[PDB]
Amino acid sequence: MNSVTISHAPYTITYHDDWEPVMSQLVEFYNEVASWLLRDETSPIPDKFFIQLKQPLRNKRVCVCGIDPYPKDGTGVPFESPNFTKKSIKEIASSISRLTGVIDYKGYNLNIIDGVIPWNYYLSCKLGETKSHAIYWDKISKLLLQHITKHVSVLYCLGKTDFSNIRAKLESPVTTIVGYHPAARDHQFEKDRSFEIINVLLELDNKTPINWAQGFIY
Amino acid sequence: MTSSADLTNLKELLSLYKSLRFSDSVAIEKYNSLVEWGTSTYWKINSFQIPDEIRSACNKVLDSDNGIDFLRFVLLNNRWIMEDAISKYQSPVNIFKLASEYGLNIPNYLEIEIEEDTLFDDELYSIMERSFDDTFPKISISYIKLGELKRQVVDFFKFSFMYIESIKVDRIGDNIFIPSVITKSGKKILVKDVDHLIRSKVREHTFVKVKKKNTFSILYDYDGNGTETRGEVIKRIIDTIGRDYYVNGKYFSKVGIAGLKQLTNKLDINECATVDELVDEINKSGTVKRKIKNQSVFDLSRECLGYPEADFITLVNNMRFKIENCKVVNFNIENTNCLNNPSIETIYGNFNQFVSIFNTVTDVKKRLFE
Repeated sequence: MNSVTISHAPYTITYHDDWEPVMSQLVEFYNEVASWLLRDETSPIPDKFFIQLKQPLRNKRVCVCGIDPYPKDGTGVPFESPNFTKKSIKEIASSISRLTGVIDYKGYNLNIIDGVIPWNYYLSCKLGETKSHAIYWDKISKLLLQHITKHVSVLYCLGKTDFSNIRAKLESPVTTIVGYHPAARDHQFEKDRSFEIINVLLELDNKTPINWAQGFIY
Repeated sequence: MTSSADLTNLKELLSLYKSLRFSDSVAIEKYNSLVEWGTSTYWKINSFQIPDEIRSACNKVLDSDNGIDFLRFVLLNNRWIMEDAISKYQSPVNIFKLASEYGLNIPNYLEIEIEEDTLFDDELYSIMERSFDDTFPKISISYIKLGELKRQVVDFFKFSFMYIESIKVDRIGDNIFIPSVITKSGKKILVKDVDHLIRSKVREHTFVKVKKKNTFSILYDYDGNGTETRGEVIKRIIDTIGRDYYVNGKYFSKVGIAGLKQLTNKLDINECATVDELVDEINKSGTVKRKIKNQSVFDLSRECLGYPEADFITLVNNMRFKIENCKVVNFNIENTNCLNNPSIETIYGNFNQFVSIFNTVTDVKKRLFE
């Protein structure tokens, strides 16, 4: 629950203890970048970004890396939406309901499922476009990911071409596996099974499955 | 890029991975090939009872590399001095450091980087011999080449005949002793345990083979004309050591409070350092008193020492005794054949402890129903 004040917006960083071996430098990398970031409005707004570092790292069992934040009205929570309007969460709930068996459902958000970290790789971007802030966040990301990958023994990257080399951008032979964007066309979540292998290498590492049903709203 | 096929391969790995212990051959060969494939896709696929002081650190350093199947310790002077472990991929260079981090005695690792495989000579071992400073009697100069899982072993020595005059004990720890063979020429000679001493047929006032080395000199195994059966040796040495020591494990130990200790153990009570404390603890314990009452001093003082049921009797029925006040003061075995049985000599060497606990239980049983 520790805090540090930073140079620019939002001026405050409230990190859980699991994130303390890195917060030291995250401030260093931020003060020399933010002055540029905030020259334009962004989404999620500056009051977000690091929301998901107050969450623990020891309770976590898989992490899901969506390279990008929502180009139109995000909330600082990856794939999240209050009225189930956005496509990524839509298709994710679809291909999960496909295996669970219940298809009558209020809403969905991937955060509360125990063992999953919903993660962005670029912590924000300009409004209406994507990857427009890759020049700022790069080492920030690299650092967050080195930290997060030795807590969780799995990696599911969303993106067939963007997570193309990250094997070399991580130095621990973690179980890194690549997937495809479901919001993308050719119906890529129709041609890939993305789960049902999660609680399998969560098996061979002698560990508990993932509770894919708890994220449903009713 | 992930399909159902990989799923099938990993499912077979799953099923037979912990049947690998005793699978059938095709399973083991399939596993050799699927550890192969999955590693690039799924990245995961005459020693005796060592008490726990060492087994805890063993359990930790065996987590350093799962190629580690055992640890190799040299037992010396009542110390477990590790030298390496049977690892399959991890060179022991981290392993002796680890074992040092976990409370395992390691040696003075002074390893000369060898380029061309060679065997050490006069200096080549002597100088390392000074640099080592082995307060432990380890005489194997072995060098690990990194890049292998074996060693290069060098040791040179002589042997001759030494004239023993008598045999001794020598305290090494808490209540523990060793034999130091004393020679007619005023020199002391070492041995490993009691059984090394036995196997030797060691006696007094004669010459025997001894392996003489510069830093240590060790009483050489036996090779001569053996007509003196084992039991005779056992009896002789048991008398020679004295009536105050029994044999615990590889070593001796004086008879003492350990009697009260074991006894308090057997009757589910508190430690009692003196005998009247004991009688009190029994007397206030109606159940313990009432479960003594039905018993005999003999059955009880042999159950507190775990002799099995019977061969104890083949022993007892082979000696004569000396009793006053229903209390053993002396005894002596007269037929030596039974000692040639293994299960018999373990009881014989461990006797004076039994005598003492017998006198004690006699006394408490007297004073209790007094």
